[PDB]
Amino acid sequence: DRATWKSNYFLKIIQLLDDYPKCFIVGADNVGSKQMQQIRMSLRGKAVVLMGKNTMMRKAIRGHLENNPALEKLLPHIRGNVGFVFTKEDLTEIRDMLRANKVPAAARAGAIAPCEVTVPAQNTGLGPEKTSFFQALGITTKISRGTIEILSDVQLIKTGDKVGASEATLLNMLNISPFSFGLVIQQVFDNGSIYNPEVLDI
Amino acid sequence: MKASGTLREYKVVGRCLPTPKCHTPPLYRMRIFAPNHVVAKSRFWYFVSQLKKMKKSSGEIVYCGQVFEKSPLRVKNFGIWLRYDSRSGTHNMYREYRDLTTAGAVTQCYRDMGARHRARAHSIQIMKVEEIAASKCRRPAVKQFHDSKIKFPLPHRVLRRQHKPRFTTKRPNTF
Amino acid sequence: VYLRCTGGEVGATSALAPKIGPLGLSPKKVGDDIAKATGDWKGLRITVKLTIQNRQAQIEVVPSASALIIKALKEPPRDRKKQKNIKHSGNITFDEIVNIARQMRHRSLARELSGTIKEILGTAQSVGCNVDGRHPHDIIDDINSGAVECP
Amino acid sequence: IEPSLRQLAQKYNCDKMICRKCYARLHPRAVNCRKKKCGHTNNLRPKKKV
Amino acid sequence: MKTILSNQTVDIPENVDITLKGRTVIVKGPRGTLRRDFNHINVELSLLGKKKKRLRVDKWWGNRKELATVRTICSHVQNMIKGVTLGFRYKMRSVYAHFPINVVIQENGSLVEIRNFLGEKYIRRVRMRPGVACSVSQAQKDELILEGNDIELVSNSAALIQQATTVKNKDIRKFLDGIYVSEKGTVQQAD
RNA sequence: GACAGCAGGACGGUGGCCAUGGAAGUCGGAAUCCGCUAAGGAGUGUGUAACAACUCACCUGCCGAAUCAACUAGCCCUGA
Ligand SMILES: [Mg+2]
Ligand SMILES: [Mg+2]
Repeated sequence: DRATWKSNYFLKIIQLLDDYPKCFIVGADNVGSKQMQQIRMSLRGKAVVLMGKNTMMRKAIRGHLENNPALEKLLPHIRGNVGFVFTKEDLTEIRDMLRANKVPAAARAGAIAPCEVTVPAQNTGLGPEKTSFFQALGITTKISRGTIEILSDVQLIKTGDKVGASEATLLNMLNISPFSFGLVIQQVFDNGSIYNPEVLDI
Repeated sequence: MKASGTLREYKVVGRCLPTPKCHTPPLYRMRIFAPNHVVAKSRFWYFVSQLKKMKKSSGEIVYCGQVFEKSPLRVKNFGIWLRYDSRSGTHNMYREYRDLTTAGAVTQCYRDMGARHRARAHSIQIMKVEEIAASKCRRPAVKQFHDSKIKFPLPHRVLRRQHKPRFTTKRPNTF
Repeated sequence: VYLRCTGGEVGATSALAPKIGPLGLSPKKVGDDIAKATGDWKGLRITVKLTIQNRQAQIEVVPSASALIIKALKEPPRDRKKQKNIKHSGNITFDEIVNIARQMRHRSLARELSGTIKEILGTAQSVGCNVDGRHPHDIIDDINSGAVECP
Repeated sequence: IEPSLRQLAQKYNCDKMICRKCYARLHPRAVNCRKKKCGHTNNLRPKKKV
Repeated sequence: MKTILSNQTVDIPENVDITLKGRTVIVKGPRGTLRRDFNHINVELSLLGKKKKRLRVDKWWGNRKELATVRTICSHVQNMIKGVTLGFRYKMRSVYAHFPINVVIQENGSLVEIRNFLGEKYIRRVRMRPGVACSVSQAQKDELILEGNDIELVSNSAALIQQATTVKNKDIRKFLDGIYVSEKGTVQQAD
């Protein structure tokens, strides 16, 4: 394997470069597989997102075909988890700002960015018992009519702090929205243009 | 073979006897390494008896000649093919040696196979000897002797065991 | 909304789901009895149940799972009383019924528009998997119809 | 009971590979018994948990 | 296979200075000085650069174990440079059982005295190395800070502490008690 | 642009199928595909009784040029 398969991947990238001359550079450092399924099945009717290896440094060979303008400006842009978004329709600057959607409350131990998490006093709706996590961290709780209320108002995880496993599970059981982060558009390419998005595009 | 001292390269040719069933034998040819030509003739009979239907009585040796080196003043690279017989079973082997002459390289081959693999001269059968060029050597030792502007000193060089008197006030500084 | 994937008979042999339920206190036996009436006649086999509650009620929605309705497309009914001859008979055609089934598959596949779902539901089965005169390994490279007519 | 300190004590006392021949505590990513009493064998097993 | 020379490259920062009379290395810096002897290894040590400070560790023919040994010189030179620029700080949290451990310093931080030790009555006195200081940390329960220059001396003092705190004649899976090395770092942060 | 190292992902059909003392990849029996694809093996293990967390094959970011596996025989070591 990985010879005819890589040649077929090169056929796919030469098909997309000969089909769609307009591209969007994106980065997906914090992303999940269900999140990518959501993004693809939300962007079926429009532009196609393609990631890849260092084999994405292929526009040099595409220039060695001797069929191009000065397209080699996009070569140092593929650094540090960089993917392409090939389009044909727009010609319209409303894409990805009306479509930049947040992540539906994905929690995992290992994140520090960007903010703090506070827990208001509210009827949590927790069944028996779900008190071992509150006892492992330290939270004053009182039991009203069957839902459990929290008597105090403290901050669990501050900025720059590593999320723990028990903290992630208690945030998942309390359903308070954790850190959520999607892809970031970084560079626009439209027919040999050099866009400087601080702040020019859209 | 004893392989006493340095080895020598011999071109030995031999044929069958002229018989009424078959005249003009094909007059075969080999390249025998031996300390002298008598051992070259006998090892020639050994190899030709193992290869084809030949023995000493129904055959003869036409010519036995010393083969001198084509370029003794050139440091060359030789690949040697080996059919030695170990304690368990025989094996095939490719070795490389950087040396001046072919007889010296095959001499180093016999001495090194006696050193490392404990192989006597009874078991070592030289299959083929070929001068190989640069950038084709498989061995890292000869590949790292392949260096232009090579630099190395001689650290801790002690010598002259009791050529000096046995009793002195000296204390020899090395290098 | 509570989810549960269990079904043989109705049961109620001192064994149930409740855990989230007794915080709202609406079922203890009445919800299990209404689940009988909402699961009558369809069928005698494992289903997926989700119950919606608004302080006094049990709304029993059955989301039709794909493999469960593929098993339900066998010869009915077989629950007990001379079972086990043996487990995997499965002689069905499913000419258009699996086609109507992935027409009913809404927002649960993350799918292409009926392009390769024929391959998906042809190779995702275990007992039947074809009309009796061909092979599903051939269906992998057979007719690509329906992908125009469904959208 | 400080479960982070319990994980630290398990890191320094529990997650080790014990050899079946020389009976020597080596390392969690060990390959051979470093002791010369068995012959540097690779007959290893993880330390037993509850 | 009698491999020809192997060389290791060491950059030396301008905060510190190196001086060698042979295989003996003397590194002087802001946080004291440190000298060591490499007499039993026989590897050439040369330096170059007019205030550029490029050390080279060069070894000729040798053997395979000795080509393994030539990297150890470069690594201990890097350890001496880090110890004379930044220093070594080991933070040891007292992972303690039902009985707490009373850790005090007695003679100017050079004598760690351990008490109450899983209910054992015997007061456990541990003497440290000349060249390492000890303290009880602030804003943290039963954390023990060991600060010094020589990594061998500091980590051998920490090894003596963690082997003095050892459960005897019992299961050591249960009774997870002892003063273990939690964090290894430097004194000057942000570097 | 590999080997090791650090960081991230490791899904949808599907809690698939034979089982109900559980199986929702993880005692077991038979198998074995498609989509998204950057990639996920109807799953190599650890577990919580199971439902869930962790990890691995596989994939991608930095690094930078040699790396990995199985046999074989000479010395030495264990077996002694
Ligand atoms: Mg006992
Ligand atoms: Mg012996």
